[PDB]
Amino acid sequence: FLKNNWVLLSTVAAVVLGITTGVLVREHSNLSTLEKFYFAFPGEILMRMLKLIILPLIISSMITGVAALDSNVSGKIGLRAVVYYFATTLIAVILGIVLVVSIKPGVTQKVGEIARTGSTPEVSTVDAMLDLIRNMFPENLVQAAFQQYKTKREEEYKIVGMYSDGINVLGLIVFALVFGLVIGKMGEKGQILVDFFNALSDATMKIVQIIMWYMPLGILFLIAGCIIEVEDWEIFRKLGLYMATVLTGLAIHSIVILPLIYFIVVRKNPFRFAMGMAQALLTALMISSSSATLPVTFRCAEENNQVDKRITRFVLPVGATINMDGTALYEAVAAVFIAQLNDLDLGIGQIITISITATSASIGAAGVPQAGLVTMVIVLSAVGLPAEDVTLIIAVDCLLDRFRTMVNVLGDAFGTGIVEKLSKKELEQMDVS
Repeated sequence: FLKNNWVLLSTVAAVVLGITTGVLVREHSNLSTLEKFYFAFPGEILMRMLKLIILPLIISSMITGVAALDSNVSGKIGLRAVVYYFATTLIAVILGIVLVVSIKPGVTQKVGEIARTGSTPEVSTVDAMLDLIRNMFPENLVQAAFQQYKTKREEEYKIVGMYSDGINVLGLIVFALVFGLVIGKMGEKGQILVDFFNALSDATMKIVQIIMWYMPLGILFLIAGCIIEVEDWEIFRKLGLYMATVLTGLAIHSIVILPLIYFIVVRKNPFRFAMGMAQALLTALMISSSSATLPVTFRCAEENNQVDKRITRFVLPVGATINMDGTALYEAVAAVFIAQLNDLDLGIGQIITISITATSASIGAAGVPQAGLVTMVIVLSAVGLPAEDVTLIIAVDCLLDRFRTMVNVLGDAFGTGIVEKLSKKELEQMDVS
């Protein structure tokens, strides 16, 4: 069974051992705030090794995927992917809103009992909405690789902007799409660029395999460190009802709705397909970064489910930044919970508008240093409540952030399969013309 299955067995063993190690250390030992940071050094090294692959992999994969297809074919695949993402995001938002209202988590609990912590960021609705369009078209290609644009209101008020560290993935993806479309129609005059980017994509994909050898140790030291820096278990019991709603919504959306759509569109068993990405699911659960888990998703989808490369290379990078299913559901549930906690009554129109604004703001903060805080604040401002009540959820915002990634990755795989099957005619016809 070994060699055939070594990476998955090592990852499972490391995940099992890390929880035990972390529980034992915290229980029977006392560590200072400085000593708790040196215990997670291998995890940080793994995190900053995985962050180094995102730029070349994304750029080369997007260019290669776009340039391979014809101009007429690419638009149809993009339209299908966009429609599927939008529809399932709407479905997830609806499911989350109804689920939190039905159970009624914050009817009994009062705001006074619950403590709060964290720093609420400064947020402007229209400014944040326009910052997305600004970041879609960066002023500099080199600066876009490690900086982002932000604007703030100051002084009867003026608008001033500045650049801050953080990879701009939206602008890079848009430019890669445009460049691939341009060089795909040049014919012979762009073949050198096509070959260069194909070789770069292959070389980048071969480097992740080296990191996969060190991955189990970093995973073991990464999950143990999360169970040593936990503040206390009092807040977990004080917020147990809140976590139940989000977890139930995520589980329902992952188990019922997505396989239902997959079985309706394509006539295949949807559970073996999900099993084929188990390593990707564990990677998403631990690292909890949809962008950093991209190479593992590529390897799992292409090698284990026989999905066409020309479909993954175009769909998966796009889905790495645009899919908002987990984010939108969590934000909607948390906003309704905060509204229930305070003296606010939710009507039908209020529910509809809060769902609409949650759906819009989930994708509005597509790329932000702390996007979960921006989206919640916008929804709370829309409903009336201030941004100072977001600090209640921050105490458990490190546990529910990990669960969303696996759902997003699994849904991206399902959408890749659905889009590949939905355009089978042009995939079997472009091979000869």
